[PDB]
Amino acid sequence: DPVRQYLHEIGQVPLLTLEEEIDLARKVEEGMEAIKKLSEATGLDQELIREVVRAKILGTARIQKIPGLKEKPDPKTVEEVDGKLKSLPKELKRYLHIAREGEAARQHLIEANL
Amino acid sequence: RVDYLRKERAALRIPLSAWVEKEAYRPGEVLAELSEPYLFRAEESGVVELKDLAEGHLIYLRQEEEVVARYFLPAGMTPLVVEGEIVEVGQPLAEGKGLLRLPRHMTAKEVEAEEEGDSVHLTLFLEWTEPKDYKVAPHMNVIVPEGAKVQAGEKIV
Repeated sequence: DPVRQYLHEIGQVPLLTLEEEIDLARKVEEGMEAIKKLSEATGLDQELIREVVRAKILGTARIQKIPGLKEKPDPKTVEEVDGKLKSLPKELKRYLHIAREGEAARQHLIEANL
Repeated sequence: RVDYLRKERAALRIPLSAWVEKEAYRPGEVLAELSEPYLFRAEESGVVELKDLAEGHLIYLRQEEEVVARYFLPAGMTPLVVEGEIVEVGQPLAEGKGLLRLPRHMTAKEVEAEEEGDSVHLTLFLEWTEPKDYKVAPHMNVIVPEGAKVQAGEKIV
């Protein structure tokens, strides 16, 4: 039964304290601004680096192999970007991990208020 | 809990029959055995400042604005004067008795020697820890890591 199923799957995670909530939005927006600061570095699009983050977070080749028979080239327009942003100084590097964890927290927020 | 640092170059007047005589005194390290309850003798005039440090005391002697001198009172060397009160030269600043060891939170680096007869002056460069607590709120998030060495005017939280 899928009905009780969903309810129990969302009942597998605690909600959030006011603290957890505020902090969530905080780190999330810090990652969203981090990407924005990355666009000003290697000179890429706002959403490019953004999605490419999910390409290493939301999963391996499963995220770009089925958004329809066409989304955007995985080995071409992405892999080059996964290594283009890879050679940057310590100044720019942290703003990447802030994008990974920042965008990560988003999911936590959704799961929480689910 | 941020434990801050405080640096001061202060002098001391203690007889030579005391003077544990070391270039470096750790916290609680015994200093100046003495004989009798020696009266700290002010070598300058001015108004004092009593800044109480744990067991120890500190006397800033200044005329008007600028400081004329700074004195260090080891643990058990007791203040004879009230902060801000006007004093004179040779006046009975403080009194040590027997032991009068170094304070428990403070160190001593780069000692000095000025010795005249039964008495001796020691200029010690003293640095201690004057900690303080900060209550964090949900409207806040800590930045700096645990057990980190912080700068001046640093964003903590």
